[PDB]
Formats: sequence, C-alpha cells, structure tokens
Amino acid sequence: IEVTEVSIAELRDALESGRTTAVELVQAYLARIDAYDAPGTPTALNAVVVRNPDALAEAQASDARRARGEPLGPLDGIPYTAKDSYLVKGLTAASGSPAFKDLVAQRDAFTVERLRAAGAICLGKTNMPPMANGGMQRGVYGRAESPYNAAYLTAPFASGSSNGAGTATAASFAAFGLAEETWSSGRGPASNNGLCAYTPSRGVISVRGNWPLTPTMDVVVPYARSMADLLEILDVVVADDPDTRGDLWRMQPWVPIPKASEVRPASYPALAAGAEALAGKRFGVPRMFINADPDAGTSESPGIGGPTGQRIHTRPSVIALWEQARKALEAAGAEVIEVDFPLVSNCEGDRPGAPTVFNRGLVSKEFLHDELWELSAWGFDDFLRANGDPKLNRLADVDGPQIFPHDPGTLPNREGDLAAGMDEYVRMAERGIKPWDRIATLPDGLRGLEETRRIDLEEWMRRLRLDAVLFPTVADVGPADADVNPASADIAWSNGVWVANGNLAIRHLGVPTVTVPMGVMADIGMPVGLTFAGRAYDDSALLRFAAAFESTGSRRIVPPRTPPLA
Repeated sequence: IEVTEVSIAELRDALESGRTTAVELVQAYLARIDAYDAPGTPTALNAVVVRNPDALAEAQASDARRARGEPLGPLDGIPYTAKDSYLVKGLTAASGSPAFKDLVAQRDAFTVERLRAAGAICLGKTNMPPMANGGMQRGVYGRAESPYNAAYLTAPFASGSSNGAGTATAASFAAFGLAEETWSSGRGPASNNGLCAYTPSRGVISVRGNWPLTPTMDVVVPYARSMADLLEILDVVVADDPDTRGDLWRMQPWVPIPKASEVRPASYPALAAGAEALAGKRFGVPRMFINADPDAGTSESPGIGGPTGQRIHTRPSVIALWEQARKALEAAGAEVIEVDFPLVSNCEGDRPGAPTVFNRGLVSKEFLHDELWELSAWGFDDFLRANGDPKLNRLADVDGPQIFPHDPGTLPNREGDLAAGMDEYVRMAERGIKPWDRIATLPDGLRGLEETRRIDLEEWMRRLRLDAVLFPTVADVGPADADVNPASADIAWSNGVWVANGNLAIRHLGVPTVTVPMGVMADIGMPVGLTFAGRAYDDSALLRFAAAFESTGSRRIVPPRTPPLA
C-alpha cells in the first residue's frame, strides 16, 4: 500500500483488514528512505542517520501477534523514528556528537519503553547537531535538508536540533516521530515542515533516558502530520514513570509537580473537536509577532544576548497566512485580541522599564550561572552513569574537544566558542561535580521560575480573560547556505528566525504549547506553523483548540521533493 500522507488510523485499519502487514509497512517506509534520504540520491535529505537492524524482525513478531488475534493495542505494528538523543536499546546514542559516536544504549528511554510495550517499531534515529546544543550545525552525521525547498533550512539555525525528525516525519519516512526541545528544538522544526507538535507542561512526560542539555528546560516532543495522529501517540506514551532518575522536575521536592496520570485525560483522541470548540473563546495574539509592536527594542540596551529584545521583522507572506488564520478563528465564533506579551518582554528587557531575567530578582544571577554549568555538567555525567555503557560511563572520560567541534569552512557561531564551551564540562567532571540536590541555588531558582510564570502569564491571562495565546511559530526562515553566506547568516541569526518566537522564556518557565500548520508561504513554498500556548497544566484545552483550528481547513501539503514512489 501507499504510506505517503497516510494517518495512523488508516494504517491500523489496513493491518486489521489484512490489506497489509507490519512487514510490508516497514518495507514501504524503508523504500522511501532509500529513494530520498540516503547519500547518492538526488535529494539526499540525510534525515535518518542510524538504522534499527531489528525492525523487520520486530514487524514479524507484530504480525505473529495479530495472526494469533492478540494485538498489543492501537500502535502495535506502527513504525516511527526517534531523535538521536533518545536511548534505544542496542543502538548507538551519540546525540549527534563525535565524542559519543560509539556510545551504545544499554536500555530504553521511558518514551521508547512505552512504545516498545505497545508494539511500535523504531525504524531508526534522526539527525541533530552535537548535544542538541544548536540548530542546523553539522554534527557527526551532518545535518538534514528540507523536503519542501532545498534553498531554505529545515529548522531555525540556532535552536532547531530536531532537524532530522522534522524532515523525516514530513516526508513520511515513518508514521510519526519523536523529538525534544530545550529552547525551540521542537517547535522550530515542526513549523518549517508543516507538523503538529506538543510541548508538555513540566512532569507530564518523563525525560528519563533522554540526553539532557539543560535539565530545567528539556522536554519530550512528539511529531505528527495531523492532530489525530498526535493524540494516538499521547494516549500510549503519557503515563507515570516509577523511575525518576535524571528527571529533575520529578525528583525535586521544593515545587509541587502533579503526576502524569493526574494531568492527562482519560482519552487523548477524545480531545479532537470541530469549530464549535472555538465559539465564545478569547485568544490573544502578541503584537510583537505580527509586525504591530514599534516599541520592541526601544530600551537603552535591550536583550540578554544574541538578537533577543530586538524588534521582529515578520515576513509579509507569513503575515498573510496569519490574517487568514485570524479570519478562520473569527468565522468559528472566537475573539482574537492583539496584546502585549510580558512573558518575553520581562525576560529580555525590550522596552523602557521592562526588567530582564538577570536583573528582576525573581531568580538569582548565581542560579542562572549554575543552571548553565554545574547543573548541566551533573546532567551529562549522571546520564552516562545511568546508562552504564562499560566502554564510556563517566563524563570525565570523554574527549572534550570532540563534543562539539566547529565545522571547518563555515561562519563562526554567534553565541560564542562552543567547542571550548563544551570542553569545559569535561574539565568540570575532572574537578568533581556536585549532584543536583547539593547545588545551593537550586531551591530558590526552581521556585523563582514558577513565580515568574504565575505573575507574567497565569495571572495576566486571568485578568485578560484569555483562553490561550497564539502566534506564528517563527517570523521567517533562514536560507540553506546560512552556514557560509554572510547575507544569509544575518537573516538566519535575527530575532524571530534564529529561534522560534518566544526565545528562552517559553521553556524556561514551563509553558505548554501546541503547534499546527498555518499554511505555506506563497513566495518560497516553505511551511509555517501556528502555536497555541496557555497556563501550565491546561494542556488538554490547548490540544482541543489546535484540533479545532486544524479542522477549519487543509493547510498541510505533501513535500514536493518526496512524492509517492512509482
């Protein structure tokens, strides 16, 4: 059968009626990978970088269960891909880093455990920059290319590390995909590839067995081509993980975090709805993301580094898609209000009187320093210890200069020297790393982060009577040669483009989001998403809003570079 642009429900229907088998499905996806992804093909998208050699045997066992009339559940026999940061037992888990190219996973990540128990089949692992500490920079496997337009990047350049997952899921190299986000490494690639994606509130999906980057910020992010598929995934993966090791927010005792089983609904697929779910709702769109905020960037020295705090120049064709999205929401009975966005303005100090996260006093400068260094060094070292690969199980034994080497011939990283930056973590391990529960600044820091969200988002949405905040996921897309072309790098590194709209505040403060396709820019053929954000633990309502918006149109297209075969 054809698998291009086919939904999970259609696949399960085919498996149940005998129209196909799990083996036939795996072969159909591997065929697309071999025709479009592998080196030496005309497209050479280079999205899938590590194959699962047992995939066909796993498919065999799945069909044996079905012939015996006992499928494990709705995802039995459904193929997916996982970002190279996920531990998949028996395969390498380099996190795209040359220093870890031979590290082998001794167990599964929690997400993978749930999917394995459900009979889902990992076809392989997807591309990413070293340690997810970037966007489109080339790692040990290079980088992935866009299936929509070879001239533009498949993700934001500075934070879009799930760049293989975005290409692979949009090109139907599997039914769905698994990604991860620290700044915008989840929302970014979803936007450029027309995907649905969900960034959960804190503690909803265990991050055990996932390569950490910043333990206060890392979250799991599922990718799918439709909201219905996204809900199929969540139904299976969202559950309580009895093992808390490595998951900072589920280990810490100072901030109340609810159990996953307390946050999820009884049934995720039941969250789908039509336009009726938008009637009478109030949605606020930040002026700063629709070219309506002349005050952005008008303080004396705005930002907290890079292009932050600067006025965002949104592409005209993205504005045109936003206006149609607004009309669709209003036609469905919703109210869309242009508003400020304190969450970002008070993090980046972008206008007179606005504080920054560094000078506001809700979190201390020393906590922000420990977050970047001491806590992250502990994250790396404890992940290696927990995995327990006999050949490499301590951060102090790592080849520092090889963690994130610079790609020769490309322009410098505007965030600084990241090869030396990452090497410092090994020097730290050699001096001795304090565990997380002995870092003195942590208690006040975690409470300060939650306090910031309460003031800037939750109480703010109450007085405005907003049901959600929404905006284009990104302001523009960087050209594909932003790594070597100065003019292209200037665009790719500008605010709203280097990182998805929201910069660091979204993940730093634990804001749940859902992203769906907003359409395709008419001038360059690149997709752009619409992001819904809301109060912590309002995830269910946000998923429903996204599903309802999706139902009002058909805003996704098959990538023109990866058509159905034959």
